[PDB]
Amino acid sequence: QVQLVQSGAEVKKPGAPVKVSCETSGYRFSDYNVHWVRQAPGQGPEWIGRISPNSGGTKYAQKFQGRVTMTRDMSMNTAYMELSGLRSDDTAVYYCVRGHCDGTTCSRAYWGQGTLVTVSSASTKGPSVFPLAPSGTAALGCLVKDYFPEPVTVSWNSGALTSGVHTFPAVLQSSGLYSLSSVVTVPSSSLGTQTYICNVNHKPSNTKVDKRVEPK
Amino acid sequence: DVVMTQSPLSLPVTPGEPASISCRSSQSLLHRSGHKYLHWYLQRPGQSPQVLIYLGSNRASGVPDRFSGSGSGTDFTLKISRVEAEDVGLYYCMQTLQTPWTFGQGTKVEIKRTVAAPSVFIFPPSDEQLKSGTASVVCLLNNFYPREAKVQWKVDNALQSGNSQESVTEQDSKDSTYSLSSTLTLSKADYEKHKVYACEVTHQGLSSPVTKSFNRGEC
Repeated sequence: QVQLVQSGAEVKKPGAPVKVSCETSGYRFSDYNVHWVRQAPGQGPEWIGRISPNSGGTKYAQKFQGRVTMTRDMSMNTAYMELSGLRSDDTAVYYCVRGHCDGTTCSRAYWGQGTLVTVSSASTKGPSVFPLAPSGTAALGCLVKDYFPEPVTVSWNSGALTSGVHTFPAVLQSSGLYSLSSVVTVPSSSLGTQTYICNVNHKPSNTKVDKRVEPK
Repeated sequence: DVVMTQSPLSLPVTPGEPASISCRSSQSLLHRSGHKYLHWYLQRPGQSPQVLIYLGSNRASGVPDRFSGSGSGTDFTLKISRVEAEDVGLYYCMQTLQTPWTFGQGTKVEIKRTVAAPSVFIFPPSDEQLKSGTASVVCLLNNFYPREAKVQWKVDNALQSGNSQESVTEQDSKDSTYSLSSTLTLSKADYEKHKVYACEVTHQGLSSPVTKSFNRGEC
């Protein structure tokens, strides 16, 4: 099976470089170009460039000339993208993409899962988790406050509770830290009997919290 | 370079109805191959975009035959024969005839359902947060349609302007509603100075605005 898997999320200060890897399996690495594409918040996708594995030859979009270096290691079937002089608007999800054609025939592309690169003066910080307490139908939730960078994941009752859950997009507070809420509606008849726990995970700070939410 | 021109930007459709998205290229995307190098994707936050149609008209495995692609040379269409609630999302065409690869503006498929009034909930700051020295008051607008809604915060009848942040979910893939969270931020000192906290909600489904409120510290 064709597989392209990228390195994990990155957080950088302005001016720093970032290097993202794209490890492949399940196909002849030398037969296809590897492209890199990014998508920034509120922007359309952008092609960054490509490398041809067999020759090492590179081609970059004008915008990234002198900023980006694409490489590859044949023995590892892996492509790399290094972007230097990062600015705030380099904040984006970056993708590697196996090209459509092998020089003889063409078919679909195969994409990596994406790598979030956050560029910011802010420093990594874990969230505080606060209950949004209830008291027919009741709403309850968790406030996940003052963390950096994105993302956090939130589940309810270790994934057993999904119906009626809404985890909202984070807002970037004026202090450079994020805040979000996750809510769920439940029967009031169950309050004080059925336990409701929000499972919060902020991997960048290695913060995992299971918070019970109880009526006031 | 190749310009890709996608239309419409927003596509509201009643479930059950067909839909069509157009994509125009500035030059033909044909025969350096046999193929038309035009592909259609569904954006999927958190993972790879989903290939729907590739090389003009080839439907990827797993994609419902409700979806189809056609076109020749410079004008292409992605067609959905019968739109379902789960089809909500952001769709792109893109060309790979040449590098740089280039992309359409994107089309947001929106499901047009009947009007649904929001169910409004208000949450005081938790004692836990207050002990930490901050106060967030949260107002929840649940399962409404259409998306347009106004939230106004009042603190002892003083209109709050600029002290709140809100965010909205994507359209629900089953019932096609939205939900919204608004957070009013105050210092604990300021929270303790006041009594009546009120979230006033304006929406098409409400004859008049609905206010949910609480009095600080009263069970």
